[PDB]
Amino acid sequence: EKFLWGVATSAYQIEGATQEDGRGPSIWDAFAQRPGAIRDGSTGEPACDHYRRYEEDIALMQSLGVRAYRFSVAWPRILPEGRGRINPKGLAFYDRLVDRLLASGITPFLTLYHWDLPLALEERGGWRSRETAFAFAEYAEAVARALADRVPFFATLNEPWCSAFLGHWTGEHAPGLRNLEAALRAAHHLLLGHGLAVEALRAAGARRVGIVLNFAPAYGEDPEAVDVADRYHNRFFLDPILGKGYPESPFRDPPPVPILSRDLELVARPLDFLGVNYYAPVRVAPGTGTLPVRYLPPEGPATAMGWEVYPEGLHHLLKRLGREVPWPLYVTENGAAYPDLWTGEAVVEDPERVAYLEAHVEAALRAREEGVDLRGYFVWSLMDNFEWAFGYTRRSGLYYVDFPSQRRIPKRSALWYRERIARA
Ligand SMILES: [Cl-]
Repeated sequence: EKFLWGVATSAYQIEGATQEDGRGPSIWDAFAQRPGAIRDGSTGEPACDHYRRYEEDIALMQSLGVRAYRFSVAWPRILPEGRGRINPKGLAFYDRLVDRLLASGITPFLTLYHWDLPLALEERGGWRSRETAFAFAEYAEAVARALADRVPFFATLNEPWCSAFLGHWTGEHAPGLRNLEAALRAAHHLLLGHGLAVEALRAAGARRVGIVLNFAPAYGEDPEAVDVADRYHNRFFLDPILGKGYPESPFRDPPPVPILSRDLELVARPLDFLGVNYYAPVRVAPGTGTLPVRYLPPEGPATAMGWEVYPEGLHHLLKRLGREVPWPLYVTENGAAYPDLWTGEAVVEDPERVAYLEAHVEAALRAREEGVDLRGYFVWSLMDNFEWAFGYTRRSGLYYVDFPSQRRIPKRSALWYRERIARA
């Protein structure tokens, strides 16, 4: 089988067209309207204008020799109120995107939920409400019904840890809640929606179904604080998915999780793959409160995000997961933000991104050459885009995007990756 060399994006981060063609607003449209939620005061509009420029963007993928494209479908384009009414212009756009990928030799790799919950559902309680899980499954169904003839890979959710905890506890992500019980309700309904979606997907013909999780491996001098960090970030969604139930709580005095009877059996549905998102480890020490850990400074070289560059961390992570996960792994995101500047040249010099990607590729391939069933590697991202709370200030792309003209300019890392893929 062909190992999948890919690149990854998400709908709200690149599309624009936020109020075109019947698109309903999402929780990110509203969150971005709040003063100080986005550091540069920016919004999803108009991201990279990908909704009009997707031909051009696929041609960029072709010119790197990439063989797979990981993207998300915007739920609010498909069902503008989240449930019930279906907007055919929505499915028409993704239908045409899929045809073009196939005509260009590219394997579609589809994410159903990448954070853009329809605002209509959030105003009925969003992921805190059990009904949102059933709305998710109905959405998943309508997508596979239209797309599964040509899209081999569907992932239900992208990083539900961010959606639960950054979305409902630290309030850093949309909606923007700060309540641990709202977060645990959200974690449980994201998982319940995952399981219900799996059944809808298969019933509608999806061939490979999985999920994409974020791993931030924890290191430090005290094993106990390491284990608390690992339970909170690395096992809280994986263990349920694996059918081991939730891990022992990392929280002091947690509130109840609205686990209903049979929910855990629904959540632990057989999958065809696990998507691994990795960027950095975290160094921890013993800390005090609700979550009794303290997060320490990066040891040595760090990206613009202040995230430690530690390629060995990906290798170790893949070995550990290789023993524990009974499905093949895909690294569905890996990449780095550095402050790229462009002043007219035909290429944007990003030697730190080149260094970052080369070392991480060598790590992942090493895990595979030691017998991890690793079947693909995707760079976040194809191009510079809207980076959530960071707006346009953190550039992660293989292509530089000059946002005023939408011109795409290749960086050194694009040329590095093209040659990388070729040397297969
Ligand atoms: Cl996650």
